[PDB]
Amino acid sequence: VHLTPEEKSAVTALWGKVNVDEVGGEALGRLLVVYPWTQRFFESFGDLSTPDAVMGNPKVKAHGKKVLGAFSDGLAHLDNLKGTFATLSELHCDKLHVDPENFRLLGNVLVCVLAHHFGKEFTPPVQAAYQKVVAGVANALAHKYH
Amino acid sequence: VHLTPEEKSAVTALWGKVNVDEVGGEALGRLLVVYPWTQRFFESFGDLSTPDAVMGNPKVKAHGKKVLGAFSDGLAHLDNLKGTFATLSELHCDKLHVDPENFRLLGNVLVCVLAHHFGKEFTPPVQAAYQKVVAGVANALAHKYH
Amino acid sequence: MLSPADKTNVKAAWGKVGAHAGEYGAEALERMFLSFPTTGTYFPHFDLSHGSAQVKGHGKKVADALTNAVAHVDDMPNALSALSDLHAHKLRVDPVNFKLLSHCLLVTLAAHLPAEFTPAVHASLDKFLASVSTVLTSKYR
Amino acid sequence: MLSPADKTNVKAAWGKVGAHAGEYGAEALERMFLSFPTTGTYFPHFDLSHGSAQVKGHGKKVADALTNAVAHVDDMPNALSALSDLHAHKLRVDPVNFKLLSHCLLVTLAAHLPAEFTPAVHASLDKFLASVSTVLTSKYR
Ligand code: HEM
Ligand code: HEM
Ligand code: HEM
Ligand code: HEM
Repeated sequence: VHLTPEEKSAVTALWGKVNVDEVGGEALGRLLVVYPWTQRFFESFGDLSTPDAVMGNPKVKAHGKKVLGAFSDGLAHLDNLKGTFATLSELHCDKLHVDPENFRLLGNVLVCVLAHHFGKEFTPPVQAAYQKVVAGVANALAHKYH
Repeated sequence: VHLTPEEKSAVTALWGKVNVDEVGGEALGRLLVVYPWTQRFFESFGDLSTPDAVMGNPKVKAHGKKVLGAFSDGLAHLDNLKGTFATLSELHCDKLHVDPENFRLLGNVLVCVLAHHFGKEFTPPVQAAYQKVVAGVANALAHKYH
Repeated sequence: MLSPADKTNVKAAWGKVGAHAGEYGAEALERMFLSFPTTGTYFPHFDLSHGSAQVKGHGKKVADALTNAVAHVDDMPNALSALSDLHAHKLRVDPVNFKLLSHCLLVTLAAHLPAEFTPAVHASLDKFLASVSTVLTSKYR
Repeated sequence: MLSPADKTNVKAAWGKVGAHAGEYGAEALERMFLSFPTTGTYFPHFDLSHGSAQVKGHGKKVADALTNAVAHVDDMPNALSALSDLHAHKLRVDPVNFKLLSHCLLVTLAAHLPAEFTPAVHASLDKFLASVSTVLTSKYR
């Protein structure tokens, strides 16, 4: 976004240690659990009745990996998150009717998952750079809403 | 901001009818009355104990006129708000220490004041243009915070 | 928490709304849709065209509920329970959207009640809409 | 509205915090200042530099109050009356900021209580910080 070369490196390097599969399934599940109302878009996934049921749901897990996938690919276009997520932005609006606020909630969940995972490694300065990215991505995804 | 030409004209037409002196005092007083926490910055202004005390305080009226004065200038450089507001942004941050959320509260209060004043003339679509405008100014004012 | 003052203020301004509540509810929605387009994601099934009967119909519904909370200003949590449940369990509207409708309800009232929309009334009405919003969102989790 | 499970979850988690609460208080602030630099506007009289004794001392104070709130999970309004007063009438921090410190405290606990920071505990703690936030901003107006 408006990341400092130093801030760019810190993001870039932690990411490289991330198992997208696991982090993505966990970000999305935690989202469904912490903010239960987000479940309104995943009725077709099944049983989201309990934390256990959400975290276990493979439909959830698999959706999580698809989402972090796309996110992951976006860290390669940190200078044009907007053009990178334009079609994804139109889709979320026009086809999925997803309120951009959800983008913000996930970002925050995403940051709690990274801290959970990297403990020590996820320092205040590294959190600051990720905060800027999650905000940046949310902004980009919301960009084509009308 | 993202103002269509027809949005920029409607902003401009209406603004022509406003008495910045009066609107200024009204918007600032209403802010201190609806969100009393905002009074934290004006303890040297004196008596702000009741609505009448606020609304009629010569210091509040004077300040409001200053603020709206600076805002009217912003309306003539709708193309470069960040540019226009840069020194003010630096001042609110570094000297005054005003949390930027104050700028969004003031914007909302101003929209109510315009609705109050123009009645039916403040159409759904004119408000949509002013909403974009107050958001741009609040953004511009917060741009230099660090 | 609404003070006696607030309650008088609210009953008084709403009193003036009278028979126009419906139209004012409809208008608050339209302003909301034009100014905060993301709110439209909850009404994919609506024609959001100018003077859509759906919006008109929806405006009455909202206005009727607000009139109902004014009538029961001392027992809102109970007078609105049903609606609290609906919003928490079926609609699942994200909380931030409440603040957006509130704001547009304030705009509409301002535009229609110049004489009653005083600083004091403005403050009471804001506190009122915040309380209704808090109630409707109380059962979210 | 904290459920019995929630109160349990919260007491367990905070239970593990133990002698480190002060340090976690300090670390949350540090994370808040770097991530949301606007929050610094309320501390112009502090040295916000890393490991500043002012921040440290303040972290302790925030931690202790959280502790006290866990202890009175059942009577928050009452256990924190003085703090609600202080914030509403003296400090006057804008309410948006409470969500920012809350988030930083989650992040901090996540990073230090890996085994204990389950999805269900995460949900409880969030609700808890929200409740603490509500109580501290209840007398604003
Ligand atoms: C980091 C932010 C996000 C990114 C990058 C993202 C990306 C994606 C991608 C790549 C797809 C694939 C669908 C397709 O191409 O047809 C998708 C679908 C979808 N997303 Fe998003 N998403 C994000 C956040 C969210 C959030 C927060 C929600 C709701 C809580 C959401 C709801 C959905 C839904 C409902 C679908 C459709 C899945 C299906 O067809 O079953 N997304 N998203
Ligand atoms: C449209 C948004 C605003 C604009 C354009 C604006 C503009 C100004 C200007 C031109 C000044 C005088 C600068 C100087 O002293 O050299 C000023 C001062 C000040 N403003 Fe802002 N302002 C805005 C919003 C606010 C808000 C919302 C608050 C607080 C809630 C605020 C707090 C102050 C304070 C405390 C001062 C100094 C007053 C004094 O003691 O002289 N401003 N502002
Ligand atoms: C304090 C403010 C609010 C009040 C008083 C209110 C009241 C109501 C009422 C009375 C209904 C109709 C229920 C029925 O059929 O009996 C309703 C439905 C609905 N509301 Fe809310 N609501 C509020 C806020 C919101 C917000 C902020 C949104 C989203 C931006 C929203 C989205 C909806 C939707 C999507 C429906 C269903 C409409 C339909 O399909 O007919 N509501 N609301
Ligand atoms: C999690 C919610 C919070 C709790 C439990 C909390 C608790 C406290 C406590 C215990 C004190 C010290 C009281 C004393 O000195 O006796 C305090 C003071 C203070 N708090 Fe709050 N606080 C919270 C949120 C916030 C937030 C979000 C801000 C600003 C962003 C803030 C700003 C302040 C300031 C500026 C002081 C005075 C610092 C000084 O001058 O020493 N608080 N708070």
